[PDB]
Amino acid sequence: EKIKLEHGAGGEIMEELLRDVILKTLTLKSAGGIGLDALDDGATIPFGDKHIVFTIDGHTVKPLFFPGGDIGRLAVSGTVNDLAVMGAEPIALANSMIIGEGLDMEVLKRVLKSMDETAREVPVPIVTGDTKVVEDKIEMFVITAGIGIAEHPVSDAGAKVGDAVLVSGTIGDHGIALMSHREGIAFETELKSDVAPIWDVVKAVAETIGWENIHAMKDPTRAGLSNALNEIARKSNVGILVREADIPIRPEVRAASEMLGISPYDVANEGKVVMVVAREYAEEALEAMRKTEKGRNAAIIGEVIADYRGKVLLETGIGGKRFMEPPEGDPVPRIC
Amino acid sequence: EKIKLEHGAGGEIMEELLRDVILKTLTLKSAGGIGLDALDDGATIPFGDKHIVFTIDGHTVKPLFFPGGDIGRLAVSGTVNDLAVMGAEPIALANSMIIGEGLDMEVLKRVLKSMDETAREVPVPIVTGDTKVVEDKIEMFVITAGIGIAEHPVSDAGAKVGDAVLVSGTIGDHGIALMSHREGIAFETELKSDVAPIWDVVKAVAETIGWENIHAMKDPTRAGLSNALNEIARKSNVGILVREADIPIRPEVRAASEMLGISPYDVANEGKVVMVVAREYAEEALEAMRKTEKGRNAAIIGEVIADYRGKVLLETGIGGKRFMEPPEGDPVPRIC
Ligand SMILES: Nc1ncnc2c1ncn2[C@@H]1O[C@H](COP(=O)(O)OP(=O)(O)NP(=O)(O)O)[C@@H](O)[C@H]1O
Ligand SMILES: Nc1ncnc2c1ncn2[C@@H]1O[C@H](COP(=O)(O)OP(=O)(O)NP(=O)(O)O)[C@@H](O)[C@H]1O
Ligand SMILES: [Mg+2]
Ligand SMILES: [Mg+2]
Ligand SMILES: [Mg+2]
Ligand SMILES: [Mg+2]
Ligand SMILES: [Mg+2]
Ligand SMILES: [Mg+2]
Repeated sequence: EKIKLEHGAGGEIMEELLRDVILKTLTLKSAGGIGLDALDDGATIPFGDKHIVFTIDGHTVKPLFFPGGDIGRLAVSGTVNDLAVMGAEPIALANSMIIGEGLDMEVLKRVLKSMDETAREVPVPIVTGDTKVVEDKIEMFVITAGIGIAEHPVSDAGAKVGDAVLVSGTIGDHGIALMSHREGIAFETELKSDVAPIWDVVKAVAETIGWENIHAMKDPTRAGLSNALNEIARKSNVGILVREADIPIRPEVRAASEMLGISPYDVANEGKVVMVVAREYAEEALEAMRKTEKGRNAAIIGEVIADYRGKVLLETGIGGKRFMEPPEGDPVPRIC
Repeated sequence: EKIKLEHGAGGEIMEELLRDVILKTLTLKSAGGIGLDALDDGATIPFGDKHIVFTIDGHTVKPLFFPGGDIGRLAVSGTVNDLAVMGAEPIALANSMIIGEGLDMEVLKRVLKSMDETAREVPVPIVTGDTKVVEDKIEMFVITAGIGIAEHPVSDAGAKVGDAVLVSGTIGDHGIALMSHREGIAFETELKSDVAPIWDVVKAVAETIGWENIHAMKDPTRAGLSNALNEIARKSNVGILVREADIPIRPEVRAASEMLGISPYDVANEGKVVMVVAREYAEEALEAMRKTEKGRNAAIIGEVIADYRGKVLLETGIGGKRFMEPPEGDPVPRIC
């Protein structure tokens, strides 16, 4: 048996590898809070009356620079976002770089400058790092770890029947923008990735409704909105009913996705949060998101239900329903 | 200008890149304690009356499995050791893996099993991670970040005139074992890497003499003992006088290094600590090391002096002295 590209594609195939190989081989998996067996966006560790949150992502996106972002902005954003969706204020990042021999020095400078600019948006410092250079023809991989502090960690397993399901903005932008760039699809301008840190969006909701009323979050990265909704449903042992017409999709993204033959629900987003909130606080949460720039296109897209546990239903027309199927993998190679 | 293999070799060339490109491009570099500008083994962050310590290393060693270790044992050991030489008890690791398409599943399982076994030695849990798969022909890179807690962080810049300089064991084992394996050099058995976590050694000294009497530490990884001693001297603005005959070198390592034409002082070690301690506590520190298994071959090798600031002197014969020159880079490719 061999490792396949699908094992790195964020869908069912990767999930099976994590359950059957990673979780079964590693034995020391928790430091006292949310640990590896939870397979959540990060881990938590009790510290005083708060919690340290710890997360890591490798970044292998191609090309290194793309419309709306680059591997540097992605490395900072993705790790800040995994902290944010655990309910953690980012306090420090670590920057590992693995660089291909022969890369132009200006490319490294540009990636670093983008990392710094993006970090400054949060704000969060890059306090430690590492540099390796290999003869392999890889250009560059960037691996960021993050530490945050949460007063009240938010899991991906806390959804409750009756809760509202929100997304912080348009769906499909990153993956569709990336594929469009590769394929020479563009409109008046090129479609831009949404890659950005969204701690500001999460914090805005928390300050409005309180952490206790945010029941679940995930950032819909590899394998998309569909993967994120299916995982929350599965982990929370609930069904999720989504009204398809309420999912925000940029018109240019819809058009390009049609031309590409790719579902915008199944591709990574890089500047979004899926949030599940107490029913009575749904409108306040939505308003809090929409008051921010990065959450300006936020929408309530569905609700948590007691049946179809572990499944996601898509409602269309005047009431019809079908399943939103979780992808076997993100269909966009090297999306991340 | 292009990135060269030397930029990843841990010596003067890498150091110049860190000073002239990394530190000059990043602006947010500290979270309140030791930060990026210190270029120390990790960063520190005040938390309550203690300090969170944060570090990261990428691992790109070839081959993945070698005598005495593998990329998994290396990934856990190297990051635990960077925490330990900051004075931090390891509390959590993060495991990023970037895997080449086509790698045999059994290789991944073996690396994970080695990571777990090594983590169990500390003990420290692997609480979070990431998996990416690329089509590039890389086999595997493993990137570990670590969080530790220090009551009293130890810098690489705290050496004081009069202090004793210790090493926790034999010098040159990892780099020389690796090159010997590549070149088919072996004795009755193959030379083994020393790769191992050495938090136990550091902790043993601290429990004996107190953190305040441990003035500086570094693990002598890429570019070796010479690099580590030169960096401590430079950062502390002191000279270091070393008696060459007192540096422990395994007989097989000396022989192999002669055959290879490589200095054992200039190659990475992966199970060692260089420690600078208060003069009056030198013998207690040494005894504490030698009582442990991993520190069984520890030795006092020199002393900190007021002249030759930023330099390292090697004493031979009956008193003669020359400089221990810092390498431009570790001479062993893909050592780490
Ligand atoms: N190689 C690995 N070793 C240990 N834990 C892992 C590894 N790969 C993934 N995990 C864990 O598996 C879970 C799912 O990881 P992952 O899908 O990377 O999360 P994510 O970062 O939120 N999504 P993405 O940004 O697409 O990578 C998390 O709890 C990770 O900590
Ligand atoms: N790409 C990078 N970005 C930010 N900081 C970096 C980067 N590379 C190295 N650093 C910092 O530069 C200093 C020297 O790093 P490094 O030489 O990797 O330390 P080390 O881990 O103790 N030795 P080694 O195990 O051989 O890598 C540390 O303070 C790192 O945090
Ligand atoms: Mg996530
Ligand atoms: Mg992520
Ligand atoms: Mg390093
Ligand atoms: Mg170190
Ligand atoms: Mg290191
Ligand atoms: Mg990940």
